[PDB]
Amino acid sequence: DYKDDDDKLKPDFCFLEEDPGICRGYITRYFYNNQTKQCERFKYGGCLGNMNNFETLEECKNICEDGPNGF
Repeated sequence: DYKDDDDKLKPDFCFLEEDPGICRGYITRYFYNNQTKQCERFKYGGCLGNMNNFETLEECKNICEDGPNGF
């Protein structure tokens, strides 16, 4: 229902573990890893996968890190 309000409406999917997919294509993607509360470079399968699968760190940051409030 709705989104994780309160937390300045932040994308919970960002805190979602990294998910490359099935096809071990690997494309050096990025994801917000809670392990380091930041965007970490993780491999990316393709086909399947998940949400937390950015292509650029700044992209994973703008969405996750959400520097400029929104994004």
